[PDB]
Amino acid sequence: DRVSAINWNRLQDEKDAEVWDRLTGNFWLPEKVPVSNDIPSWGTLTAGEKQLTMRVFTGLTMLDTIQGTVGAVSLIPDALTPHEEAVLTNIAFMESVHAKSYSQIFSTLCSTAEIDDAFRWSEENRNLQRKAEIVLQYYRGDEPLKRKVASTLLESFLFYSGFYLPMYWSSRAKLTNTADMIRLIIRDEAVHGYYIGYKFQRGLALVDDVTRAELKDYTYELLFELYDNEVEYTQDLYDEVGLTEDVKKFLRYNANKALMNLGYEALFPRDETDVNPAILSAL
Amino acid sequence: RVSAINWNRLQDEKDAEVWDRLTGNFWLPEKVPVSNDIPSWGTLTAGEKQLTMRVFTGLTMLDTIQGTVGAVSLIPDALTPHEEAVLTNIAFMESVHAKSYSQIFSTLCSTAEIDDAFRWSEENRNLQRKAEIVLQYYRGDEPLKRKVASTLLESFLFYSGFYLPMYWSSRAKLTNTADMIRLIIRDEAVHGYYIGYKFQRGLALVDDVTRAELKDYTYELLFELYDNEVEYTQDLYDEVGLTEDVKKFLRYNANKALMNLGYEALFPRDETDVNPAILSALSP
Amino acid sequence: SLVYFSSVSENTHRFVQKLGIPATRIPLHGRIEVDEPYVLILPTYGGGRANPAGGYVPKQVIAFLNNDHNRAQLRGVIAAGNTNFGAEFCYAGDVVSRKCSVPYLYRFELMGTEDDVAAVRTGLAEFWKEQT
Ligand SMILES: Cc1cc2nc3c(=O)[nH]c(=O)nc-3n(C[C@H](O)[C@H](O)[C@H](O)COP(=O)(O)O)c2cc1C
Ligand SMILES: [Mn+2]
Ligand SMILES: [Mn+2]
Ligand SMILES: [Mn+2]
Ligand SMILES: [Mn+2]
Ligand SMILES: [O-]
Ligand SMILES: [O-]
Repeated sequence: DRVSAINWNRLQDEKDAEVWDRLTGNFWLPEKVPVSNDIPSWGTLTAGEKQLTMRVFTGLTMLDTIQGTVGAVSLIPDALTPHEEAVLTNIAFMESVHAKSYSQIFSTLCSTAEIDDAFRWSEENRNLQRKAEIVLQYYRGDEPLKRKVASTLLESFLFYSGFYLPMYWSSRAKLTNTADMIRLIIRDEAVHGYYIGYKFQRGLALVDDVTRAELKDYTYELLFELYDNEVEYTQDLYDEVGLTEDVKKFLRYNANKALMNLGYEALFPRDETDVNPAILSAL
Repeated sequence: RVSAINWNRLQDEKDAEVWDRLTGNFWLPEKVPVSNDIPSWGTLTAGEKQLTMRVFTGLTMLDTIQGTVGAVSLIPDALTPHEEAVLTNIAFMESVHAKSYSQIFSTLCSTAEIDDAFRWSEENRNLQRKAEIVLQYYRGDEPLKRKVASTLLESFLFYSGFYLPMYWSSRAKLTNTADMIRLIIRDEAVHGYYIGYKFQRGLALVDDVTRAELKDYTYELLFELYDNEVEYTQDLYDEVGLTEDVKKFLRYNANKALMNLGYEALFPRDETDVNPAILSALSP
Repeated sequence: SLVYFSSVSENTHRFVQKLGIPATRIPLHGRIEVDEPYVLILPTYGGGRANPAGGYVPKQVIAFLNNDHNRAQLRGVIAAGNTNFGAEFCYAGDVVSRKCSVPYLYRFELMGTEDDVAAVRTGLAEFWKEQT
């Protein structure tokens, strides 16, 4: 019903101010990263290596388009404090900045026909469309706690299937400026996943033991459902270049991190998350 | 289903133009040094201080409404995927606007002054009424009426309060606070144009019968919001004797809101001749 | 002994709990003093400025370490954080380690995996056995 003017001089949760300060202090635009210097590096990639990168980037763009246009805004009614709502508007905006930065890279490095083929791929790829349907279903549904689990899994897990590639190129001294751009995105996602997962835990404290158990089951069920689908998405993309086994390690590595954002203990063992150290050095 | 946004093929370059302007004008309240106004602020009457804080709190409510509810409610009615991206920026910048007022309060005012100011916004029938009106259409179903209500908010409802900081600036008082408000007005101007622009494009997709119904709606909603704002204005400005001019400013901005929606101006020039000192404060 | 700090999210607090070693917490509000030597476990918090002083150390920790009596008995620092923060990854330990004479013992993310708890227990035990 009625809305009240936001008073930032009375915070119900100091974390809202902390997250707001970090996110707004990290404000950036794609024009800030000079991707033009990557033109030589880009030309050294195979047609397939170029295609792999453009598709991975288009997949990241969709997750950003979804999270900014639907995800963050759908979290606003489930806020615990009016400042949480303000933080969410920033997330929604920065997601649009993230999605635009990929069109910036495309404009500087790729041709129009290459870009059209990349976007056409995202429309027809069943695995990419499937993971979008899964989170969108919970975003647009009800059950506020389940929505936050799906959102946290998006910020801390779904993205990193594609974040691997720009780190891979950086480890090979290729597309280094683009990697700087993507690093700015990852820095924002970390805070987004931390904040939404933090609020999820705050909401968990307000429900009964039965509901709490139902949600732990839900998180594991949705994680494996999303993971089983992500491995398909990963295989089709990285099997050509032979990176699938390592991307899968990276997937399990961040899946554990996504779980901890939701207050849950890590799930995958060390022997399944030992991603190649060259990729972590790029992080 | 959702498709990844491709900024290299815009169905409307206006989306890219507005995005560039809005993001290029990014600002935060920490950028304006309001502390320099502490001497100026101390020169105001207890009533002048209370008047200024309430007007600011009223603006804070409009921003809280427009950022958390208004802008986001426009996203499903977007014509292009880039329009949606623009709307997220508006939603965020609105939160920045509402935050900047808490910044001014923190530097100039006391805690008891701030609580009393916010308590007023809760009990004031006219402020609550204009919020109820726009929220009704924001949360409703008719998307074209939602855009009309939003434009009237961006181009009309706000300027009832924008008058005061410009008044102080014209009297060499609270000049740094005025600089903050000017940064806010810079964003509002673009918002009203953009949303009104999209309203006009949406008008082209309906039949003449619907278009006629919406023109009737716009004048009827403008009449409701204006009559409510004059009550809001009198109760606030009657003490300092500024009501007659704020009403001039109201008709001045009401015309601007109408034209943003593609409609003809309503008040004649002899009814919108606001004191030039106030108009000079709005411009560099 | 162990001295740890954790914000309201308590990712670091829950890690120290899994450790099982008795430890004292740096309160979110107010100052405290310690008697026996200790190792410090704190998370890393950038604040929009980024670019790794510059902070990264919780203000409650800065106050606790600004205490001459408390700083003197500090022996080591273990920093928590998240690798998604680029060069800022656990930089709070870099700050505490560099701005003091203590060494940088360990880094872990969020609540830490089962491997982190086993790693800190054995490492901290052999560390205390060294001081002798
Ligand atoms: C606003 C904010 C800024 C952060 N900055 C960093 C950082 O610069 N480097 C890092 O490694 N982790 C950073 N983190 C991650 C936290 O260190 C991590 O989530 C940690 O587990 C927090 O522990 P706590 O729950 O005890 O506060 C940041 C987290 C937040 C919320
Ligand atoms: Mn993103
Ligand atoms: Mn995000
Ligand atoms: Mn505004
Ligand atoms: Mn506006
Ligand atoms: O992204
Ligand atoms: O405002």
